[PDB]
Amino acid sequence: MSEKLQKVLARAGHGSRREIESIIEAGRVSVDGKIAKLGDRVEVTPGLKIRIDGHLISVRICRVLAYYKPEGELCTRNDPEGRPTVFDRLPKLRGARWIAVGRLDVNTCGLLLFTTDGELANRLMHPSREVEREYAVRVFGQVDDAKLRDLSRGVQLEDGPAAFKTIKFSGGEGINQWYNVTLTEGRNREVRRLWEAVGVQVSRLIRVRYGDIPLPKGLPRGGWTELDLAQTNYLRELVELPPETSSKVAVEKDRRRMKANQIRRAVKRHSQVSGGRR
RNA sequence: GGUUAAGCGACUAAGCGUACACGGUGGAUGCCCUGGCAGUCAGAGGCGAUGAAGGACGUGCUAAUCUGCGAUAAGCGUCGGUAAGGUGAUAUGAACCGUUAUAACCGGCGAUUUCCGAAUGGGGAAACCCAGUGUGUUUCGACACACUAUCAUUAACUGAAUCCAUAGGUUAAUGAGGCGAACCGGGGGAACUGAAACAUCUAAGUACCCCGAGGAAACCGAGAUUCCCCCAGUAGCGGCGAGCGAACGGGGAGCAGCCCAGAGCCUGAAUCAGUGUGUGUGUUAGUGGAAGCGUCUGGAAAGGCGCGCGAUACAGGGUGACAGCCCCGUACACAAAAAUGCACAUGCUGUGAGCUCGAUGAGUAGGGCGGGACACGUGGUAUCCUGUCUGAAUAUGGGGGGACCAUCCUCCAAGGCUAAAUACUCCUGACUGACCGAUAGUGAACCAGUACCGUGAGGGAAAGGCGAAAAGAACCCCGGCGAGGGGAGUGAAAAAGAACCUGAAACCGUGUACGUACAAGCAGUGGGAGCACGCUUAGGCGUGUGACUGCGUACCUUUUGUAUAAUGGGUCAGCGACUUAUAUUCUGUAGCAAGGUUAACCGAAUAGGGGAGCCGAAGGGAAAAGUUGCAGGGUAUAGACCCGAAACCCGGUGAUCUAGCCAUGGGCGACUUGUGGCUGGUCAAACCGGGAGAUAGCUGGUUCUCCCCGAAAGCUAUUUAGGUAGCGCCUCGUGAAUUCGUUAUCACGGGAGACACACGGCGGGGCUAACGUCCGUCGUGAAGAGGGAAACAACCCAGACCGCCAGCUAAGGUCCCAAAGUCAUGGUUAAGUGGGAAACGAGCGGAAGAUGUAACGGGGCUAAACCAUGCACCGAAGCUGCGGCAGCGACGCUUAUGCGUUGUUGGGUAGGGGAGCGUUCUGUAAGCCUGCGAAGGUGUGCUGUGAGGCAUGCUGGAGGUAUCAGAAGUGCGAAUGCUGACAUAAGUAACGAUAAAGCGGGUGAAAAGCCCGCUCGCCGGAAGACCAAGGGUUCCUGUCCAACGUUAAUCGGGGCAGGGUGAGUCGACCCCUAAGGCGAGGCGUAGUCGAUGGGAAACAGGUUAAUAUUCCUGUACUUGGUGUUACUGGUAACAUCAAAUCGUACCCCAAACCGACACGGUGGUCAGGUAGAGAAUACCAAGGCGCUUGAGAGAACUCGCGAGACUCAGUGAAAUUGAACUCGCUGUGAGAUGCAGUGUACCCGCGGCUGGCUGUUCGCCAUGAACGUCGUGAGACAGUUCGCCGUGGGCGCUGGAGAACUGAGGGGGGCUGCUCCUAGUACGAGAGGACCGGAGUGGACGCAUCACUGGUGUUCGGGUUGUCAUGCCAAUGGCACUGCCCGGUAGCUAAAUGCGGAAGAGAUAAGUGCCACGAAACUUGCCCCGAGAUGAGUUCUCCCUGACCCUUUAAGGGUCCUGAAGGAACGUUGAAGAC
Repeated sequence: MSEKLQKVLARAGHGSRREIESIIEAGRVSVDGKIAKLGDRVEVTPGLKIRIDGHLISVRICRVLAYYKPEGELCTRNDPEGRPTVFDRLPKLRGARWIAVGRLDVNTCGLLLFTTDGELANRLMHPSREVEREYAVRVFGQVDDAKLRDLSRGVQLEDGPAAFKTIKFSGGEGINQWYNVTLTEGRNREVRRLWEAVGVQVSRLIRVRYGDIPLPKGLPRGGWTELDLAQTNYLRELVELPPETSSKVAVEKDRRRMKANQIRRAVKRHSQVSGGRR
């Protein structure tokens, strides 16, 4: 089948779409010898020979991990001011990369998923799937049980009547409380904009459970967890795509707990690494 | 001798790993095969309206299949050869026939030779249904036989528009509308590979397909034709790119050259053919046919020894082991009732010669008007075909002689024919081979054009190793009247017993010996100790096992690196990606010496004979004295080192199913059903076969072994780009001069690959401002062993051929780990300096920073460090010594290597050069070996520097091999390779589209679940039954339990046997009619056909073990013929006779059928009784029957004491993973489970591994700049936050068991607040105001809490609508969630009462004095835990008298006898309470 030229050089370990167009316009990488034109499409077949600016790159398994993004980081790559991001701890791949799913702010933590294919990263964001996820809200201010039922109905926000679904109580008698709000529409930052109407200011938003992936009880900040085969096959057939039978994860169920402990050690290590990069 | 203490020290494995012997699942290899591919010497190329090829049933004395056969049904008549046997085979028995000439089998000549398929009477579904017309007939009611869909030709007869002719119809005869290969011809017609680019071109008048025919097709000469052998990869043609592509002569004759235009004198002539008979010679079925007697070994003789016959015949195979002569086949000698072919007697019909007299081919050529095909668009344009309208000549016109004009001869237009060889191999017989032997060869060696799958078509698996002869287990024992196994018997052999000759690797077990429960994470070899079965007249000699130590960052592919969180393979066995054919060029080998070579054809078939070509023989000279094959080594081209491409084109399936529109027939209003027509940008040009075993140069992959040697990094010229000329140094061969003591240098020939650089010292280059960028060889971090810096291939050191318990260096170093001065002489001796860097100030503090120490690889080090000088040891595979300096290359002594020495020595991909084996087939080789035991497989030993070969033993019992050569499907570790046989994951997960289990009895060796019986409630106008499809014996009965079924399954929906379902009034066939079709002429009429309505009848009951409305019995109605009566052939009454075929059960609303879990779709018919307006609701009635399987316990969540989930008998999985004896942290190199160093482990499990936190946006505590969608730079979509720490069984701590203590190390016992008195205070002239110590009152539950004060509370006070119990009611109790619950005692749970963490004492940092003080983290000591703490203690009561032999006489073991204290035990036990 025929595909776009800017898409083949996207997941191969180069750039995205606008960055690839800035390279083919100067006369660097070319297909079949002649200089290709922007906006065309060719048939990708395992047999072509191209050189990325005079460098032979062999371009021909999907891996999805769960990184949790603490405070003081960015979900992008380049930054005009030079703030640290999240693409500084991902391992290197041979002819592959990682594609983030979603977008968060600085004061909004969450468990992001980094996939390899660009098609699956655009299905979970579309409202056609509607996946329910769990969040942990740590309120701090004047809040009672009378305002918990008013925000569950139609409340005017600024663009659309944003509301919640189910609000429970799981302890919280000291200085803060636990208002586990369940959401399923997605959007981008739809919890802080609803609690600022009262004394609540939303100090930190931490994501707990996403869809049906079991959260490992004992995972500190600064570190990614690669999902096994039994976990990546759930979100694959959830949309349209058939499940893949080829992977890399075997058993290592005790080797995996070794992972847990040594990795808590190495998250301490990566905090040290961020300090050093400072 | 007895007791006590200390050190060393036999004995605990339910497992895992290793070796020998003994089995099984699995059936490889060797060997064996009436079956093939491919050629030659004779032949054959058929069958085709008296019924084909390919294909269901029926047929034997018999239950069935294939071949064959057709109620005259593997048999019969006539005519021939052998008569001591047969009724085909798989595959035996039972039943018959033949014996002084009626058996069977083979060949020839006749009769006979279904429905259906080209099928002709009309439809049609290849085996469903009806025959139309005309005779005879012991059967006016029954059968058989014969003739007729067409077109064309000949003859006879008849006949319209339209007087003649012509169309149509009838009869007879001849001819044939059939199917499956190769090759040839005619009419049409493709894609892909390399094309510098492009509709130029090659591939390619091709593959495939249609019709028809044939047996094969179509300036020196000379006028049947074609093919093969030559001229010839030629003379020509093309952007003269790759390609395509002729003739004469000659070398070879396996050719044979006819008839008509013919009058006349003369015919059954000469040369020949067709149709009969007779003789002679052949082909196609048969018979006779010579030649080994015996003995030893062995159960058995085809081979051995001695003596012979035979040999025109030993071509091959079978006959108990390897066969001339024991059989079946070959020389020689004979037969003709039928048919056919090649020379010859006679006969009938025959297109017909010689001599004489004549002739040598008119609608043609050329020209004019209007088109197309010949490469050429109507060109400068030749040649080929010429409709309609026209039109010449016969040396006064035309062509040819290797084509200007001219001359002479031949030729100058419509005729009719021409064999064999050569092409082609689907069928028969004989013969042949350096082809193969069940993953080979063909899809297929047997029941392979198979089981199975799909709507049809296309395409498409596995499976014999039966034995010489079936001698294929009588009887007895166990068990279930089985399966399986053990004895006996038979046989040479029984681990070959219906998986059946020999039985490997891998996987899975038993017995013996060794190691492991304190061991170091893909650890193997070596060194060393202990122990066992055979060293052995002391000899730790060898193998397996082998605690502990030392050395070493596994292996392959892919790479600038592979020790990597970057990627690939589960293993074993079998199989697997030829360097061939056809040109040219180059090299090596060998025969006449100035004839080196022939191909095809021919030949006593490789020699002889034959020179028309290719390669050469006139050099010197710019120009005007050797070659052909085979083999080996390269390039290009039919596929050519290419596993599955994708896309496009061509040849057979494209309105069938779903969803619509116009015209609708019936049954009861946008209903439903059946048929037909119209509409192809997903059934809208899917798949398979042919092209095509095509094609993407890279990606995966150039495969077994072996000796020597061996090109590159960021580059140069510099265009036009993933490329053309070209690279010093280096290789093989040749040439080779002191050129730069075996050619290191120059030239020539052959083979024809890569390309991001980075750091440090010295020397150079933007503001040496940036520790960057830009340059050179060996050389630490990435195509060079090992050693050293803790480890390795971008500065250190070294050219590593092989053996050993040898000695001596350099770099790095010398305290221990771990072999290397605890050295000597001068300095240094309190900043953890020795364990980084800049600038500023005067060898110190030295951004002097958390590499388990408040920054060396480890423990340390206050000099045990560093610099300089002098003196030792240790230091690889270098130098040296010994042995062949194994192997290769020279000189000096030597003509086919016995050298006395020295030097280069295993870095490497691609490529190139010299010396290589094993296995299989043939000549060598009918020889030799060959039952005192072959080959292969399976062990050990010996030999060899190469892959190996030779011998012997066990198993096995039938044909095998070496030397001198040559020809290939040729040595296997991976391509997710393909086939077959097998693990871990795991004896675990799972028990599902949801009515409910349990109790009793009977059968059986075994009954949780199957069968049978009783009561209430889940199913129940449908989870029911009866019709129409699909299926065509799944429904009844009996026996059996291997396979089939999600467990069991004595049941059954499984197999076998028995048992097929009564039809003129059960359903309607045939025929007629409507819509919709077909319809000879013409381009829909006349007809032929086509129904769920109209079309004679029966509504009901009884009788089955299984299926009925039918037979028996009772009653009713109608349509023909015949006989009688009545009325005038028809009608009525009575009686008698006849009336075909097909379908038929179970299933039919989800079980028996179609998607594996009714993870749904599913036409149509019947709405009973009571109540109600109706089809809701009410009596959930009757009938069919009541999830496909159990027992305890009964969280959170969910549904309403129950129903699920989790843990358990039995049965019973997949994905992933190269393989396991699954150890942290720091550090190194782009996030280390596996290397090195330190701390810590008996095996199998479960629970821990950013709310414990923050008084309110900020701080603390570490268990239009992006990331993705697609889009022909066209922009939108939506979318952007902008093993360790702990807890349980079975064990151990020195034979063993039940307690109480001492308590190493860590989280835990050291965490918080207010008031009053001391105290308007110490110090101070005032104000503000102490510190320490003591008491009391608050948070958090530190263990709690029952006298009193609360709450909760399924066995007791105490009620209540209805119902139930005590006989009924009341008075008392219990059930529908604990029906709503109203109160309380004891045990448990708590917001209140008592006690209780800030101590007493000792030791620190910071801070404060001149030893004295010293905090919430540390320590005897105030809660609590703890001896798996391997370093492992003491006391204390106890527990603790059975013996005889063998032997190497000792920490020993076995048999007979015995079973203690304590612990362990689960039918005699639930106020103990989720588990």
